[PDB]
Amino acid sequence: MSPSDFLDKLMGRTSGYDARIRPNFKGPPVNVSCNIFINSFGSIAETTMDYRVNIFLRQQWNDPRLAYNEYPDDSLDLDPSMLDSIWKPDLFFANEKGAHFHEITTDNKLLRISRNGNVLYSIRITLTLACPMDLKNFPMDVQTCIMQLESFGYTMNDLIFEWQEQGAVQVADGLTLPQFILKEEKDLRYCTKHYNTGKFTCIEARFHLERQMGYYLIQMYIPSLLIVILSWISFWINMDAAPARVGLGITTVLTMTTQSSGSRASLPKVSYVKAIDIWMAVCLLFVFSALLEYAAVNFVSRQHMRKLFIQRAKKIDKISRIGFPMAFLIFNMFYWIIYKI
Amino acid sequence: MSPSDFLDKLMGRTSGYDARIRPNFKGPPVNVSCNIFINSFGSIAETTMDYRVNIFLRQQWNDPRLAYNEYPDDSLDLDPSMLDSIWKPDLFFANEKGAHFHEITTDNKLLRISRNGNVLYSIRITLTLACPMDLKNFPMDVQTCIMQLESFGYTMNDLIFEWQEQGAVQVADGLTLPQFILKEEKDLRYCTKHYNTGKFTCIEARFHLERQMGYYLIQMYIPSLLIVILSWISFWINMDAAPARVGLGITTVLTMTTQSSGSRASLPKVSYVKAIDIWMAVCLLFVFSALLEYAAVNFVSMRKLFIQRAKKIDKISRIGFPMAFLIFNMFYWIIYKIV
Amino acid sequence: SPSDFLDKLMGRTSGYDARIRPNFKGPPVNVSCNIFINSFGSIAETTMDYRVNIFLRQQWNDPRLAYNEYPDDSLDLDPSMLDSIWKPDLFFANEKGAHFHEITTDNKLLRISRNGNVLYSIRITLTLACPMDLKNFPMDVQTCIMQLESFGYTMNDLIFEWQEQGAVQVADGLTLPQFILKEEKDLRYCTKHYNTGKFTCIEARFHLERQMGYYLIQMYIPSLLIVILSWISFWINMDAAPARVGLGITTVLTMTTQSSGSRASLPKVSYVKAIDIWMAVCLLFVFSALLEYAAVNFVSRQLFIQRAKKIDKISRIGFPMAFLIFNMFYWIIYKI
Amino acid sequence: MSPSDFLDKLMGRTSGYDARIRPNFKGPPVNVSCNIFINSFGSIAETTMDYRVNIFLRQQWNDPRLAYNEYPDDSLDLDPSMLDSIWKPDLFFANEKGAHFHEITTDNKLLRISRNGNVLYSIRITLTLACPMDLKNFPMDVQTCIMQLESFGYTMNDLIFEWQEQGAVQVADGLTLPQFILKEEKDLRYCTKHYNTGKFTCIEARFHLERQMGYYLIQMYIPSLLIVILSWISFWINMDAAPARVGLGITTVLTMTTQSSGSRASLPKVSYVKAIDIWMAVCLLFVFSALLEYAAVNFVSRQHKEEEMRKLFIQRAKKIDKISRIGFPMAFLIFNMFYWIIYKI
Amino acid sequence: STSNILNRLLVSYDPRIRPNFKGIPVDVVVNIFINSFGSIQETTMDYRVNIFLRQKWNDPRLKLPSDFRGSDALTVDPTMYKCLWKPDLFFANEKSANFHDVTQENILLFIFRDGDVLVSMRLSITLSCPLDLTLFPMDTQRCKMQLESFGYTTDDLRFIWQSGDPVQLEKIALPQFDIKKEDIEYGNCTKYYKGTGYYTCVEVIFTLRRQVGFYMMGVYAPTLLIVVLSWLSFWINPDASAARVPLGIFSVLSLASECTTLAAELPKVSYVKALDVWLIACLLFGFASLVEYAVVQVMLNPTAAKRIDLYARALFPFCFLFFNVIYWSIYL
Ligand SMILES: *[C@@H]1O[C@H](CO)[C@@H](O)[C@H](O)[C@H]1NC(C)=O
Ligand SMILES: *[C@@H]1O[C@H](CO)[C@@H](O)[C@H](O)[C@H]1NC(C)=O
Ligand SMILES: *[C@@H]1O[C@H](CO)[C@@H](O)[C@H](O)[C@H]1NC(C)=O
Ligand SMILES: *[C@@H]1O[C@H](CO)[C@@H](O)[C@H](O)[C@H]1NC(C)=O
Ligand SMILES: *[C@@H]1O[C@H](CO)[C@@H](O)[C@H](O)[C@H]1NC(C)=O
Ligand SMILES: CCCCCCCCCCC
Ligand SMILES: CCCCCCCCCCC
Ligand SMILES: CCCCCCCCCCC
Ligand SMILES: CCCCCCCCCC
Ligand SMILES: CCCCCCCCC
Ligand SMILES: CCCCCCCCC
Ligand SMILES: CCCCCCCC
Ligand SMILES: CCCCCCCC
Ligand SMILES: CCCCCCCC
Ligand SMILES: CCCCCCCC
Ligand SMILES: CCCCCCCC
Ligand SMILES: CCCCCCC
Ligand SMILES: CCCCCCC
Ligand SMILES: CCCCCCC
Ligand SMILES: CCCCCCC
Ligand SMILES: CCCCCCC
Ligand SMILES: CCCCCCC
Ligand SMILES: CCCCCCC
Ligand SMILES: CCCCCCC
Ligand SMILES: CCCCCCC
Ligand SMILES: CCCCCC
Ligand SMILES: CCCCCC
Ligand SMILES: CCCCCC
Ligand SMILES: CCCCCC
Ligand SMILES: CCCCCC
Ligand SMILES: CCCCCC
Ligand SMILES: CCCCCC
Ligand SMILES: CCCCCC
Ligand SMILES: CCCCCC
Repeated sequence: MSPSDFLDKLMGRTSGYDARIRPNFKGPPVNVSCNIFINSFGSIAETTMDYRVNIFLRQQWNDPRLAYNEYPDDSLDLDPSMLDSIWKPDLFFANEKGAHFHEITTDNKLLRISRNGNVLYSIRITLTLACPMDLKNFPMDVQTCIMQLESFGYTMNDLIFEWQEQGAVQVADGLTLPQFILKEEKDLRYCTKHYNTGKFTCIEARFHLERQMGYYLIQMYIPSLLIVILSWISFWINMDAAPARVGLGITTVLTMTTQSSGSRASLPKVSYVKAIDIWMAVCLLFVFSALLEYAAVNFVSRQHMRKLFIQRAKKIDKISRIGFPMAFLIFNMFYWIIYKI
Repeated sequence: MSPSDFLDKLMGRTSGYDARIRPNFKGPPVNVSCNIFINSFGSIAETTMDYRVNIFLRQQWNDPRLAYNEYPDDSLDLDPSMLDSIWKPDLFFANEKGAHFHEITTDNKLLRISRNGNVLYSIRITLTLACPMDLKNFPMDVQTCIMQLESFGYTMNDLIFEWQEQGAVQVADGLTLPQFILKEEKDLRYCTKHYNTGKFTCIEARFHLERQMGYYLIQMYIPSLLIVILSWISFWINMDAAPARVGLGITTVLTMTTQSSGSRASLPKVSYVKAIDIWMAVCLLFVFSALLEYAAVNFVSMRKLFIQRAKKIDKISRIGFPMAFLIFNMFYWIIYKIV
Repeated sequence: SPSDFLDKLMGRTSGYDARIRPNFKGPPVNVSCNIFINSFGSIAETTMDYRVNIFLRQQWNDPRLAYNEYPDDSLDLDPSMLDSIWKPDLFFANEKGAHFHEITTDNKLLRISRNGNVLYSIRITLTLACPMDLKNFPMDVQTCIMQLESFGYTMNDLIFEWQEQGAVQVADGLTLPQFILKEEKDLRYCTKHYNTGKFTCIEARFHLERQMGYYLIQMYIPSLLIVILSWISFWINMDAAPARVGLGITTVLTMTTQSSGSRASLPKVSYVKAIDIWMAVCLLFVFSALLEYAAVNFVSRQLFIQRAKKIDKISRIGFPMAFLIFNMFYWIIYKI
Repeated sequence: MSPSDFLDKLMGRTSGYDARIRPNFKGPPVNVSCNIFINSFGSIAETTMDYRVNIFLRQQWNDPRLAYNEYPDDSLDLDPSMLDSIWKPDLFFANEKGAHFHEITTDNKLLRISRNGNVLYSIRITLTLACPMDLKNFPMDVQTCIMQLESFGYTMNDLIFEWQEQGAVQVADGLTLPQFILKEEKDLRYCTKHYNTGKFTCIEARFHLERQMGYYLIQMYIPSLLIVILSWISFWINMDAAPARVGLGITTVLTMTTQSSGSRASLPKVSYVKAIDIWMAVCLLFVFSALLEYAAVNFVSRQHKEEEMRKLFIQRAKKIDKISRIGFPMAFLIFNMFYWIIYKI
Repeated sequence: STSNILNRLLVSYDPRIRPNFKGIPVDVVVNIFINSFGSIQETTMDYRVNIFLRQKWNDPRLKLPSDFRGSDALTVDPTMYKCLWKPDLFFANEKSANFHDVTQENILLFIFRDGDVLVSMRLSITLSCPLDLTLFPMDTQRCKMQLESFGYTTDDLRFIWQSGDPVQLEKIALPQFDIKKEDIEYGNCTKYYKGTGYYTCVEVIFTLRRQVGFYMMGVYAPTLLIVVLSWLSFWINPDASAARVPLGIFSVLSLASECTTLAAELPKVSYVKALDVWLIACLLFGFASLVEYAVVQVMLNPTAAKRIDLYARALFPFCFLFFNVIYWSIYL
């Protein structure tokens, strides 16, 4: 009749619905179909090897003792209150590294009851879950991250999880990532674990992030290349301007090994060699070399009947001028070709 | 027999069970077996001498008045809401330095009751716990970071902890660490404390961590070796190219000192000498001494006999510097690899 | 019947009004309280505070809680029954933030004695503030305190007293970064007078000595080495211009980068600090040596060469003396 | 009459006291006399125009149903657990920007009840409140930071806040601040607000702060003055030594720039020109103009006519060098006096 | 008693059930008020706000009886609102938000005789907007603010702004921005999540016009000064190679250092920005000046240097003035 009597009859004091008792106790395992909707990605950081995501988690499952046969409508929407009085799955994220709910003006939770007994329960969640990445190709890397869902206080013979066959993982159209692009395809699979206390059900979802080179491209490569060409121009001055030339070199190298020290300043300390580091080192090697070439040509010119060694110095200067840009172009070509594939 | 009546008769209002009384009151003390499952290590930083670990803390103990003799099944799994109604040990971490539970979608806590009365209770915890470490051999050190578990609300006469004889510290296979390696062997000893009031049972677990030498190896040592070899190459050239020599010496000194400055601003400021600091100081001393020697040679250079003396000292230092650097390198590595 | 005994001590059938203070309208109740330091450290001048982890304890007598029925004297209780009786509401006057611990249990210990003595103990983590002066930064000594005082009652009704013997127990394995905690710790009272009445207050003063080693190592030693570096450059004759110019430029750059690295660590305090002034004088000496070489070259470029050599050698014999006297004076006035 | 029975007789189930109704319902608005006691000021940072304060807030008011005529004593202190069972005002801070209670070992709050019915209620609060500042005179400014207390669940016809007549804002003896000195006087007035829903009573307190010059004085001025003097030294070098002059000018301008960059990287990115920034801009302009004038003199000397204009422009170059050498210190001194007499007054 | 009125109001009133369960959806009017509009954190692409959110609707079960009359409305205590039914008004684009209970939960509740209640709870939120960085020194940001339900559908709940002033900010005083006239467009924005249905929404769009004053006197001026310094260095005798060379390397080094210092503080984006293009142009001009000096020195090894020197000292001013005027014409 009235909504109050029906509400208490479906669950509450009069119903005697034991919330702490799992549906179909000692019966067949209760399968749960769960799909998530990403609402806000971003804030992915390399220092702490994690990223914050915002999701709407949904779970649909059948509770036979929750079925009702009074109202003509098949689907009925209740409020969160009565939601916090019934059985719920104990799914927890295997690598959350902390999280929290949302309680702005209400605990934003949705419960919907179908006629046959199916119930949909959905909550807004924020997860700063971790994702162990690798930096073998740091400026041109592709990262795969995982967000496992699994129970904590039951067993595979009681709880099993299955992703939705269609529309498993949804993404809002307005989704946009800082420094990254999200791949359309989202591989999914199982993660059935074997802990000491039995076997726990587990499913997982994988995201593929691709790092846009743009910011790193400009802010790292362009100043270094400008400094390298500055060293080249410094190298194109006659030896009779002996101090100024070397002075340029003193700056030319110095700023360089500053910029290199800057590049790793925003990256975690990892043992394996990165990908920008080798290009960083090659540029440093080329500049100092140019400085070493200037030192050697000054030595050969000031060795001192006064024409053979001067001509040799001019010849070595010319061959270094015709070689170094060509060698730098060759290095750039192989570096880009090698790291592209 | 409906599950509700059985569950409330085992513990609840109908049971007449008081969770505020420990098992075997005034009897023998209650042994508690507790293993740990490392799930996500990492975030270890020397700047505040602590590391964060996520664990599945479990503990099994026998409560004689929790035994049931109705269901043919032996192991029954329970609910957290009714879990928070029975007696539990009050184990805490003596060096927690901050910690909290997890309440995402549920208070993720597992309770299992056996027929004989043995109960297993497991909770997911995160600990930001502190271990003091020494940086004597920082680029090649090995650290022993410990974590303790001890009671606070009872006495050794009432509670006693004990690790499982088999499979004490189970670590997830997929676990990995940045710039660190987790030693397989793990020490398990006793930390029985004698506070101002009685004795408290205490068991601790010690993890041996090694520092991946690759990152520091490359970033610190390789540029220093390159620049000292560059200084030697400058040393090869004669005294006539004075501006080139002085500029190269300036470049080498500046590069060495900027490498040291950029290397030092990462560690916790400790009084005792490290292992990177001495090596970098020796390299800086070597480059400085090379530049000073070149300056002295330039000073000593009228009469051709003094030119011969200058070239003799130049050649002898040319053959001396690489040998001294090599013997220093061998001495340093052999003394800090076996120590 | 332990459950019924506990309930008749405090609970429904006990009829024990927890909100009622002990001995209402009677003499004040003296409370003995001692602290146990378990984890010091995390001291930062940039925020003027430090983190401590203590086992706070309280002891007193409750005549209406006394029992003469249970055979044992000291009976241990649980926190759930602990949050049902009267307890003092002591707070920290300079807490500046703190919280309990809720790991697997509210780690609170309660022990009720037969005669009436009660032992209450709680784990506390305090990020509390002590004003620190950096007027002697390389050799500063700090006095960081921890005030305990009541707020819910008056000094006419509540009195605090430290334990006569062994008040501030300290864990043997306590260690600090760049600090050494002095053994002896001062104690006294801090009776305050607020707007309404006066409240009982107690204190415990900690004397802290900053380790000089790291600072001594990294700041002073390179400075002295490069000063000797500059003197060696001073030995060089004026003919070898490039060598002396290089030895001066390298010294200046190294000293200025060392000063820049040293300065950017401390809060923006108004008055002059102790560490920087010695750094400033060392920079002054390096610049003075470089300017002396420049002036020697200036005079040489203009029979004056003998005078230039004379002034060069007298400066060479004077500068070490000046550095020695300044260094001894500085170390004497700061160490003592 | 046992002490236990009175507490639940005056407030409790047997009392019949409805804590959800303000005193004197449908009557005159009830006064609230409230004074604060600062216990630990500080943590003022310009990065977010906010500061952290620790206060003991106190309130005194009256309630006819709270009067008792049993105990001979007038002041009877009460338990905080019983405190959280009677009517209280709903005062808040208009610009809290983050606040939290204190709960160590107890929810620290003192309740005192007078025989006549007067009630005193005091709590300990920590406020990270914010004050919109101005940086026109940043190294020598006078700042005014305020805190506003106003009701939110009642209108002017029910509640009204009034400060204590004597000793309004008490200050702890040991109060001390870094980079600032707390003025003795503190201003008090009303801030009556007018929202859509009725009129809400409001009071406010204003603290005057003056910034110590010392740290800013030394770091921001002494190096700049020294490098200006050093740039002057270059002007005394003969014309021939061009590389020395160029290098000294480059070093001076680099020092000026850096110092300006270091100075700007401590304050909020405001749009209007500060006080220190214009001073450093003038110093940088001086240095750059000295370098520019040296370059102009070098060009004048180099130009030459085809004794082929002899030493005449060499003379003219020396004349302009000498006149600029004697003029620059005068201009710098007059600018310095102008600046320090304008901003100090 | 007076409280007996609200007791009779609340008896047999289940808050778990919305008004008109089988009836038409309830239209809930929402009014907002900014109290302290905080700055924006470009590093996190978010801005913090502190508002007095207000809701009103119709609840026929709360109609006042014939006994009580009142002047305008009977305001119950703030702690009573746990016994009423409220919409689940949450913020869609919220990153983190919290209530305020410094002394008491800051909620004002009014009840009208006809059965319309007004509920106003103080809120402190940290919203997130997509920060566009193109033309950074003179950007025009637009930060959104969405309000929507989660526990109902369009068949049960509806949000409509007041016909008067939905936003009634008193004073903003942003540190480096300014807002004058916002708009309430994108009024419906009705979300449609597959698997649950249609949810009501309402949007508010602000308009930020960044104050270019700081960057005008903070980055542009030093770069212009360095360029003019390089130009003045150009006026020196080429034979003093020890003098002309350092004053171009100083220019390029200072430009590189300024770019590095002022690039790492702004948020990282994969597209060029006006400040970066200006810095690139200045760096390239300094580099070209140094290269031109190098080619002059090469030509030296006679009046051959004089012609190129005068040509460059004439061309550089006009070229840079043309660049500056086209830049400020295209970006302002
Ligand atoms: C859930 O699905 C599994 C797999 O088909 C099945 O074995 C189980 O009986 C199902 N449970 C229910 C309650 O439908
Ligand atoms: C518990 O530990 C104590 C330690 O002395 C031991 O004597 C006893 O046998 C153990 N068993 C129990 C549960 O009493
Ligand atoms: C507490 O100490 C005071 C000291 O003046 C004394 O007067 C009083 O009797 C003491 N009370 C108790 C209960 O020890
Ligand atoms: C203070 O209370 C009195 C009596 O209730 C009355 O004057 C008025 O309501 C309040 N305000 C002022 C300013 O008196
Ligand atoms: C706003 O949203 C509803 C949702 O279906 C839509 O039909 C219509 O455009 C609007 N409804 C109103 C204004 O009542
Ligand atoms: C992501 C596309 C990169 C294209 C090649 C850019 C080369 C830039 C350097 C040219 C010298
Ligand atoms: C832990 C790996 C050590 C690799 C060998 C390092 C040799 C360094 C000295 C080379 C002269
Ligand atoms: C009390 C403020 C003092 C400001 C500095 C005054 C300096 C005056 C001397 C300048 C040469
Ligand atoms: C209005 C902005 C147009 C940007 C075009 C693409 C980048 C050009 C870089 C020189
Ligand atoms: C993705 C933008 C690349 C811009 C390159 C500019 C190169 C200027 C020389
Ligand atoms: C080289 C001049 C390019 C001018 C582009 C103007 C674009 C206007 C939209
Ligand atoms: C190092 C590459 C250039 C050649 C140096 C001088 C050869 C003697
Ligand atoms: C004599 C030098 C010829 C050019 C060599 C180029 C090597 C990459
Ligand atoms: C050089 C020694 C001075 C006197 C030191 C006295 C220390 C107690
Ligand atoms: C700042 C000096 C300007 C000189 C202009 C030329 C005077 C003949
Ligand atoms: C900057 C030098 C300008 C010279 C103008 C011409 C003077 C005759
Ligand atoms: C383990 C390989 C070390 C190589 C060192 C090269 C200098
Ligand atoms: C106590 C330290 C004395 C140092 C004396 C140095 C001359
Ligand atoms: C308190 C300042 C002391 C300075 C000593 C200088 C030698
Ligand atoms: C606190 C003021 C110090 C002034 C120093 C001037 C050299
Ligand atoms: C109000 C503008 C003042 C400009 C001063 C420039 C020195
Ligand atoms: C006309 C020259 C005046 C010089 C004054 C020097 C103080
Ligand atoms: C009170 C400060 C007076 C400064 C006068 C400077 C001329
Ligand atoms: C800034 C001076 C420009 C001179 C141009 C002369 C053609
Ligand atoms: C120097 C050109 C300025 C143009 C301004 C246009 C608003
Ligand atoms: C560039 C090599 C040295 C010159 C003589 C082959
Ligand atoms: C894998 C690194 C290759 C570098 C070639 C120059
Ligand atoms: C895939 C880009 C290659 C560029 C080679 C210059
Ligand atoms: C340089 C010697 C290394 C030895 C490693 C075992
Ligand atoms: C430089 C040698 C150090 C040796 C330390 C044991
Ligand atoms: C310079 C020596 C001072 C000694 C004071 C006791
Ligand atoms: C307050 C006005 C200052 C003007 C300085 C030129
Ligand atoms: C304008 C300067 C006034 C100084 C008074 C002492
Ligand atoms: C997109 C702007 C280009 C400007 C070139 C001078």
